[PDB]
Order: sequence, then C-alpha cells, then structure tokens
Amino acid sequence: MIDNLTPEERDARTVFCMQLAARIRPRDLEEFFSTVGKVRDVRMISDRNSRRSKGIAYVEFVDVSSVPLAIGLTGQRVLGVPIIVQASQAEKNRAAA
RNA sequence: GGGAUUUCCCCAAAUGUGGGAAACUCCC
Repeated sequence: MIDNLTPEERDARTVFCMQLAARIRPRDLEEFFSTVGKVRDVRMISDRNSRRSKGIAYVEFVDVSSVPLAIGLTGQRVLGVPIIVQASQAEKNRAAA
C-alpha cells in the first residue's frame, strides 16, 4: 500500500484497457492482473466509436503499486484476443509506446 | 433442436455502455 497518495495518483489506480472481447467477463482480467498485484474491480463497456468494437474495459487496483506493472505487461492475450493497458489519465503519455 | 466461447460492420473512428451481422470449438 502506498504510504503517501495524492488525488492525482488516486485516479491512476484506475487503468483503461482496450482491444478486449465483446463479451469477456470482468473476472477474466482480474485473474490476469493477479500477476501484477491485486485488483479491486473491473468495468466492461459496449461503446465502440472505433474499430475495437465494444472491445474495452476499465480496471481498478486496490493499490497504486499494481498500476505500473499493469501497464508494463501490455499486449498480452485474454479469452482469445490481445488486450492493451493504459492509465486512464496517462493514456496519452503512454500512447508513445 | 437447445445451451456455452470468440469475431466483424455503420454514425463519430480508441474510453465508463446504440443497433445489426459472421465464424470456430465445446456441451446437452
């Protein structure tokens, strides 16, 4: 657990993930992120606005110490499809990868 | 004949939920 969080890193506890399947469970990302720490919850979505077509979700970790590892393994596969991880806010700074 | 898994397309074209369509494997 972080000893000195701020309302700026508080939002980083939530990462945005994309290229997810159209029906993958929120549960299937938690057992996957179990390799980068421990996760609090997941939020699947069905809005497209892009070629991923309902293929996105959000993931919230119980601690920030899981955040930098969750973004580092990015590009792994789950339930038959590749998945990406970006912090919701640093999504644009992480797009340089 | 029924049930389970993923995929693709349109408005805009990568975010907290529009709609439609396609394929494989598995179970009864």
